[PDB]
Amino acid sequence: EKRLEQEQRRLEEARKRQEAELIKRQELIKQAEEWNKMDI
Amino acid sequence: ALEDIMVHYDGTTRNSLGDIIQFLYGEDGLDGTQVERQTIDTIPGSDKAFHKRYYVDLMDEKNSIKPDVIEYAADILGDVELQKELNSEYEQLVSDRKFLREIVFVNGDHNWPLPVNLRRIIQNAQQIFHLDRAKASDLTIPEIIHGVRDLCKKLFVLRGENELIKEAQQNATSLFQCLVRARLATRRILEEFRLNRDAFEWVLGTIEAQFQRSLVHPGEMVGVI
Amino acid sequence: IALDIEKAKVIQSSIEYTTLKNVTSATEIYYDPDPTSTVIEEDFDTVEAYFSQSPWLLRLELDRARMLDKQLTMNQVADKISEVFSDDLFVMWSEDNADKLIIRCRVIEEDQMLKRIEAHMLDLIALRGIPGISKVYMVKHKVSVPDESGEYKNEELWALETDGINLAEVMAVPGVDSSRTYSNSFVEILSVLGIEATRSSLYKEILNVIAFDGSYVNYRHMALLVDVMTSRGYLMAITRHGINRADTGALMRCSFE
Amino acid sequence: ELAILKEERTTTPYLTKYERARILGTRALQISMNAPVLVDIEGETDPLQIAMKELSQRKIPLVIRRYLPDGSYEDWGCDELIVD
Amino acid sequence: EDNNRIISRLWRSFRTVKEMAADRGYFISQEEMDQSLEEFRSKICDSMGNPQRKLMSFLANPTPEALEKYSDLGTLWVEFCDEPSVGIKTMRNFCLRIQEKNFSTGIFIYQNNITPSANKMIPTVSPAIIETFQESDLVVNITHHELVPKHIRLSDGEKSQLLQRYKLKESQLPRIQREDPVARYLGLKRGQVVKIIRRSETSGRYASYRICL
DNA sequence: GCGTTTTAACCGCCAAGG
DNA sequence: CCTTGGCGGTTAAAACGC
Repeated sequence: EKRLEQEQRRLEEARKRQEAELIKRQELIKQAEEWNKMDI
Repeated sequence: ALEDIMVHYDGTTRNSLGDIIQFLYGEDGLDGTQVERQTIDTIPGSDKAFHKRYYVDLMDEKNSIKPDVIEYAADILGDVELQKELNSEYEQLVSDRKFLREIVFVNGDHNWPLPVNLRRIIQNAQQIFHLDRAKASDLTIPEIIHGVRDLCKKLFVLRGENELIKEAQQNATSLFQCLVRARLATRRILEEFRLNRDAFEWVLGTIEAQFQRSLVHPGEMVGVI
Repeated sequence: IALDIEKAKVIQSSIEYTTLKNVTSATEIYYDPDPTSTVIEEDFDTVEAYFSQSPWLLRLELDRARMLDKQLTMNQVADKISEVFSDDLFVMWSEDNADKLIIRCRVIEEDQMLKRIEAHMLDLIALRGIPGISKVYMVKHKVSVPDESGEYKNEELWALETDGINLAEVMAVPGVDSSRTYSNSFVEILSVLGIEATRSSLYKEILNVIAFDGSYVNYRHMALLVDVMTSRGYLMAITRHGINRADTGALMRCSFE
Repeated sequence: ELAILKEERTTTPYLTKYERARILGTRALQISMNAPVLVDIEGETDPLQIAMKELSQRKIPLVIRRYLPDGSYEDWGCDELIVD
Repeated sequence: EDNNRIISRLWRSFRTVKEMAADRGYFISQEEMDQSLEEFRSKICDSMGNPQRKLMSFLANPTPEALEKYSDLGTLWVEFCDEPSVGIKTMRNFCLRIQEKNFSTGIFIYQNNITPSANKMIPTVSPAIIETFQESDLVVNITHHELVPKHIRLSDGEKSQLLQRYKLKESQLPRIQREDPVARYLGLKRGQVVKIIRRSETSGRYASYRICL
């Protein structure tokens, strides 16, 4: 059970990191879409 | 084309310009005359056979070490720290099986030339120490585990405390360590070979010495060979 | 696809190079001044049914047997000709139910020009398949794969072996395991997959040559040889043009050749 | 500068077969040229045999200098190299 | 029909480019990595199904791990070119776009071929780096081949540690060409070292090093 | 004299033969 | 393998419309 708890903690940490990186990524996606619209 | 290539004192294989051809001769640093066809025992067989051969359970009585082969069979069942050690050994064995079966030898071939013949060493020990008879061994499980674990760290191909040197040294003996751990498992030692203590230290010392003797000698003109 | 013969045959047909010359049985040139009719009575029915520029008629008869064998369509051949020649040639093709599969063409002193165009047509009209792959064979391979119980059991699978090499194009064909396509010409392997793949392929070829007659040579020797041949980033041939083009001493180099 | 300190010597601690052969040859030649012998000779007369007897007892007064590819070297005494 | 196969090949090239950008250290969202073919047709293909290469251009920034390990990793701009043949004008305007938006690295994927004049102005785009790939050779990801081991670019500190450990000079390492397909996949610049961990039948695992040219 | 275009010398790339 | 001659081509510049 101790091992399972540690595994769950690490999984939650990884999930938080992925969420933060996705939040950062969406800004770049928006900028790219705006610039591609500008080129058109 | 290959005349000016020679094994140097740091293990690398270089030409006359000093350019590196290989970072370790033969990728293991061994001599061509000091290898023999051996079978790695963790590769073949079904999962059930592997589990039956290598797993040791100290909680279930009928899935434990037989009591007639060990003197201390009374105070073994129910121990949890020794079970932790056995579980670590079995996890190492499973990792070795996965590494050999999924990366190195995908087609499952298990007969490969490797240094120091282990079968010959074991039967020499059995003949030397008269390991016949139904006598019970006095070799405790922690001694087996720690002895094999320490042996797998004294197979020096490269000397030095550098971190990159340590990584190369660990890489150079992966297959051989897999072989050694496949042969010198706890269940196999206690049941199949029935070694006692003195035979066990003799086997460990002999393995280490023969491995040291099987390395390549600096100054080999391996290109011409 | 590996375990199904029908899909494997489909892939084999899709890969093999096939040109118009492969299926063409004979070619002919006729004089016919009426674009809306013809002089030949045999082809008169088909052309009149179709109808319901230069007078020089260029026709050619396709072998029905091989045309069927290559699984081709007269419409496909006509479309290929139209694509390669745009609208410079008016093309009519007989139906599949005709006694002889024929296709007619017309240009929209030209006899020599027509002959040259016919030669070009027989030359470089590509119907389908990867260029450079002359022949393809179906081969059964025995592979040992762990079972659901961990036991190793033999297994038979279908694979293709070709004549001629085009690694980059064949690797891109859908239905092909692009992560395992292999070639016996390591120059192309170097041009496609890099230098480490070239090292592995070179070792495999050398071992194949040595071990054919049952002989055995230790691994480290061939490893040293193929590490020498590929240590400069490119294939260094074992000749004077490979060895003598190094930075080694002049006295050492002059002793060879 | 080029010499490597005794504490940081990283070459093998064993006498390679080439080093053994060269050491035996040099010692045999020196004995044949009336060099002092550092071991007691029972009844031996062959210089090579005397050299082998000296080597077995770690009494050869020679030093091996192992040249690394970059030009640096390690000095090992024949009395501290392990011989099989 | 042929439109379907063209779209499929374009989708495969897009997936390969995204994988390459991920390998070089930049961050690509997991949802974008698994962006399937039907979604690609929905987003790119028009009413007649024709694709626009201009809608596939994207941007990426290095992950914190890659940024920490490699301090020279900037922003990456990947653009597909509509023109089947690229000339001096198109390369010049791409260079202008890179310079005005101060991108560290720009990848320019063309369709058929690139004129030599356009090749001439690639080295003069400093300090930004412009790398060009053809569409045909990106359909298959070569680094997923069986024969191709894993190449990892070494940082400057690791390269220094390597040269000190072996007491080497840069000319004494095994070499890898700059036009080598894996070298172009990793965007190797002259003087950089890749570590290759390789299967070995004598020791299991063997790590080799090569230096670019 | 601004927007545009043609031939032009010029340029490099490539195939063939010694 | 190398030189050789030639091929092709793009891009530029002189010239045009207008």
